[PDB]
Amino acid sequence: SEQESVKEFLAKAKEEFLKKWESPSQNTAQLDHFDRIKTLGTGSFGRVMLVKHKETGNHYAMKILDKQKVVKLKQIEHTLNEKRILQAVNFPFLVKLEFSFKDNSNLYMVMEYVPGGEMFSHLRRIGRFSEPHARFYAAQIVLTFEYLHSLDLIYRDLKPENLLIDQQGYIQVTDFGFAKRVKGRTWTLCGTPEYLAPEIILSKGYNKAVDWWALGVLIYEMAAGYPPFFADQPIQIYEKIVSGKVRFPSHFSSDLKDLLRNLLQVDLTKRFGNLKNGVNDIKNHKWFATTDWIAIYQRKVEAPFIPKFKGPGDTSNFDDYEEEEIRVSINEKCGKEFTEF
Amino acid sequence: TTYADFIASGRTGRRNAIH
Ligand SMILES: Nc1nccc2cccnc12
Repeated sequence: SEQESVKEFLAKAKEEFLKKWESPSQNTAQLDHFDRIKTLGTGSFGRVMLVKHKETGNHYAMKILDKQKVVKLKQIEHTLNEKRILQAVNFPFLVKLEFSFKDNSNLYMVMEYVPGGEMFSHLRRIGRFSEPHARFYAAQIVLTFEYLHSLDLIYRDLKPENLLIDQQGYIQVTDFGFAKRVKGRTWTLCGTPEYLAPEIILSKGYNKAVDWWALGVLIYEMAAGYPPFFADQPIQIYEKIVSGKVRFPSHFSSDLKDLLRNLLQVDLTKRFGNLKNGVNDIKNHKWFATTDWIAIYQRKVEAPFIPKFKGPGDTSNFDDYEEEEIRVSINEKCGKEFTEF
Repeated sequence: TTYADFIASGRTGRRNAIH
């Protein structure tokens, strides 16, 4: 019966998703609706800024992409994927896209501001999470991937840098730059080196099973404090990933190592999340035996910690970044390429 | 220790995506 409820929930969620997928929102604000405050993070396409929406006084995180840089990096379709998908999804652990628009120079995605900082920052500072704390975060990713995959979406960039902690201590996934809706296999070389599945590195067709591999990398890094495969040169990271070998800290519980051997499985025909039982091989694993999946979804579980908050618009949980003045050209750049944005 | 090796490595900062 629990499984049928999940089925019915995801069926209704897909009906809502497809309505927005087929009829995406467009041009729902403009730049001078916002006061720009501070850069929260940077990336190859641009930067994410803390902004204040003038008419409501709400704070948001505004992702800014330079259209010319997107084109140079061959990320046009990925960027169209990112916005089309983000404006259509709805889940507790996915950041909410509130507005989007473009101008002569840039694309803008305006998201709910998540004030607690990147999981990356807390994880590096504290060293490692306890297994209960790592389980709390991991359970949210499990449910988020069950949601995304049911919509034929593959996320493809799971890492602590992309997981934000909200004021309740829960996770918000951001950065859908590599998210893709696909029923077949796909082939694009993309992701982050430490998190790449072997079939990506080896240039095979791949599917949603790469997200479950990446979950194994995330859980490992959360509980160990370092990822299962690292080296100073990416090539050496890839050699470790495809080798089939993995070692675990001596403090890893027996259940945690068994779960990770089934997630960090090089053989697609054996990898948890890709078998006949789908995600239920993960949700029913002994390591998750105390996890109340509904309570997690409803945010009724006490969080490991609540991030510090001095006030609204406070960024103390984020690093400082060099500020650059947002310039808008007098001429429209790349209009045809981004016409649907 | 593996942790000491990690902390001394070049990969403890934010990791860029590849493509
Ligand atoms: N939605 C967000 N809120 C706060 C900080 C963020 C940093 C990068 C991307 N998105 C963010």
